[PDB]
Amino acid sequence: RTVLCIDFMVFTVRLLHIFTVNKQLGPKIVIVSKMMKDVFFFLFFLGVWLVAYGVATEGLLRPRDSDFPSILRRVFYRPYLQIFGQIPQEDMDVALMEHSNCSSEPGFWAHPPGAQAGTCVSQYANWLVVLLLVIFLLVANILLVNLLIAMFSYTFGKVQGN
Amino acid sequence: RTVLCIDFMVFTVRLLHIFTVNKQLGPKIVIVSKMMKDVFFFLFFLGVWLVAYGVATEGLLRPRDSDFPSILRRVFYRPYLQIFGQIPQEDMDVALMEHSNCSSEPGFWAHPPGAQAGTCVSQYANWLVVLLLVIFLLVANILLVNLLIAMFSYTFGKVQGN
Repeated sequence: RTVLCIDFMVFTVRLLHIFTVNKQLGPKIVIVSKMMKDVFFFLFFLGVWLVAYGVATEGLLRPRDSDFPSILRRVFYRPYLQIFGQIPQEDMDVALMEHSNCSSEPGFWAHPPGAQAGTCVSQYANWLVVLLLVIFLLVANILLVNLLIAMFSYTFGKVQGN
Repeated sequence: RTVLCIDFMVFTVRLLHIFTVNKQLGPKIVIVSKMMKDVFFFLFFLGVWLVAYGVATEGLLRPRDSDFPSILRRVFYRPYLQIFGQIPQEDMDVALMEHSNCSSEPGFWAHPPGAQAGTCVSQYANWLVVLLLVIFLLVANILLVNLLIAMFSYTFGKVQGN
C-alpha cells in the first residue's frame, strides 16, 4: 500500500510531461526546470540556519524527554513549520507555562503543554530563547523568502526567451 | 435567496467596469485582465500537485469514515487551506493523537480529534505522511507562489505600455 501511494504521485506528476505539447502550458513548464538552482540555494541556506537555530534552542530549553526522534523533531520539524505560521509559543516560552518542580536537578523548571515538546524544560535563559525565535523569524520568513523571490524574478527574466 | 446572494457579487464586480473611465484606476484595471494566463498556469500546477499529495496522504492515513464528501474534503479542501497557514497537525500526525483500538483490522490505529478527519487512522507509515506534508509546504507555499510572483512581475512590465 505504502509503495503504491507514492507510486500514484509519480503518475500524477507525469501529466505535466503530457502537457508540454500544449502551446500555453509548455513554455512555462520548460521555465519551471530552470529554477532548481535557486531552489537548491534556498534549501542550503535554510538547512544551515535550521541546524544552527534548532540546536541552539534545544540546548537552551533542555527538555527531559531526550529521545532521538523527539530531538530530531524539535530540532528540524518544529522550526520548519514556523516558516508557515505554526509558532507554538506555549512550548518554548516559560512565561506561558506552569512553573513546577518536574525534575530533581537544581534550577527552575516549567511544564509545556505540548505532547512532543518535552515534559519539562529549563527556565534559565528563556529570554534568549525568545530572542532566538525573533531572529529566526526575521532571517527565515522575511530575508530568505524575499531573496528567493528576487532570484526567481531574475532567472525568469533571463531564461524566458531561450 | 441563494441565487440573489451570488447575484449581489455579480453587481459589485461591475463597479470596476464603472471606474475604467477614471484616469488612475483604469490603466491598472486593464492590466489586471492580462494576468489570467499566469493565474491559469498556477491553477493547473496547483491542481496537479493537490491531486497527487491529497490522494497519497488519504491512502497513507486510511481514515475509517470513507464517505465520498469526506474523501473529497480531505483530498482537496484540507491541503488547499495549508497554503494559507491552516495546518491541522493533530489530524495527520499520530504522535499527537491518542493510540487506541478503534478498528478490528490488524495493525495500530489512532484517533484524531478532528470532526471531519476520520474517526480512526493508521499508524503504519506516519513518518511518510509528515515528510509528504513537509514536501507539500515546500512545493506549494514557497515554489509556486514565488514563481507566480515572478511571472506577474514579468507580465506587468511587458504589458504596461500597451
